[PDB]
Amino acid sequence: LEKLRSIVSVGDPKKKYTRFEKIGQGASGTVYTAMDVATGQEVAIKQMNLKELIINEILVMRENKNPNIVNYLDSYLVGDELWVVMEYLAGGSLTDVVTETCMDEGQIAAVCRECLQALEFLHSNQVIHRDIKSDNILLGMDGSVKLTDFGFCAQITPTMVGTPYWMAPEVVTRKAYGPKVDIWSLGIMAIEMIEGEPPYLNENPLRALYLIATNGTPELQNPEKLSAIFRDFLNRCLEMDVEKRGSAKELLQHQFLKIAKPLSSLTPLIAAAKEATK
Ligand SMILES: CCN1c2ccc(F)cc2N=C(N2CCN(C)CC2)c2cc(Cl)ccc21
Repeated sequence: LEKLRSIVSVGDPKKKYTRFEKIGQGASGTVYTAMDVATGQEVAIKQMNLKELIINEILVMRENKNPNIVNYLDSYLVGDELWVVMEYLAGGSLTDVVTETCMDEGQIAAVCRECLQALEFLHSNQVIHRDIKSDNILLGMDGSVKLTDFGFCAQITPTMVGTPYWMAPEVVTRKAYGPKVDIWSLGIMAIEMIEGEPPYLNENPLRALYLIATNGTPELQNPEKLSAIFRDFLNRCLEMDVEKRGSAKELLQHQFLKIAKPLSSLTPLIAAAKEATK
């Protein structure tokens, strides 16, 4: 308990941050967006009701930073609650983009490369995300990409966790968590970028679990519309055999990512997808 108090930041976050807006809530905690009073920068704040495992989870994010994730900024202990302050991007989510606009292969390759760089970083720190999906991809107006975990699924490698439509078959059937489940989920997110939705989204989420466990590798609606290079990338993300499925490091070398357009190419999609607060 004393070590946890020594690692956390000094101060009252109720005074250091303002304009709190709840953006998510679950069994594990609550997510807010807030304004850093001193810097004028918009941040994201997780509030979790609480110990040596918490110490390790805090230390790994305080000591390790990467441009493609929302980075740890501070943490506070308020009674029995731990508050973790992190970066935030206000342009929108990849969900907004795929539901409202149509991305071309160059824009998909740009997003895939940024997400894989975030995954390579997390996996190199023995962290598995377990909840990769467009909802967890935040976008800046300039097209910058940051991965979030607003469903509280990520953890340092030590129950069924994740969002059913994006879950790997080995997670559904035997909870075999490992870095490759994030690669599968990235392949499902690439299908969102092509088709607007993950496979089976018209079904209820529990029925989706049975379809994933039985079908395995999902099929595309119109595969002939895609380049052979993009089809190969998707095959490597969605391999049934975990050993054959690409790692984030291996997929960063894929020819598909070599057609990536600059991130600035995303700005018109982000602007069109954005629904202004009335
Ligand atoms: C807020 C930062 N953060 C994170 C961002 C973004 C993301 F999607 C997952 C993250 N989770 C990280 N870990 C550790 C913390 N515990 C609670 C969850 C798993 C993490 C790891 C590392 Cl090496 C660096 C940053 C991380």
